Amino acid sequence: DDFVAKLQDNQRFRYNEVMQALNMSAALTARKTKEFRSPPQEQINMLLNFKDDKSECPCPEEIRDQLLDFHEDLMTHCGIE
Amino acid sequence: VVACFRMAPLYNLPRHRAV
Repeated sequence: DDFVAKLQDNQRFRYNEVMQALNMSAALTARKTKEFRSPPQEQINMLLNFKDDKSECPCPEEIRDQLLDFHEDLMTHCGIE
Repeated sequence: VVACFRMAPLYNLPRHRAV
């Protein structure tokens, strides 16, 4: 619940800044906005690509840390770690 | 490509669908 709330807020903010910066960079706009142009399942797939390296994921570090901490706790609960 | 541009991003979906 909370993780997706934060992700949605961050994606809205990044879309707003891309819309602000398209006038400076119209050429960059296409593959900047491809993420918003992608279907929602593929959007969440791109946003969930920071498990190992893969910095192309637009997700910020302050949300990556939340997901990694919860994943560590889940692995500990499952006894895998 | 106007429809492809305006197609709803993840932040427009209801919270439960995105969850």
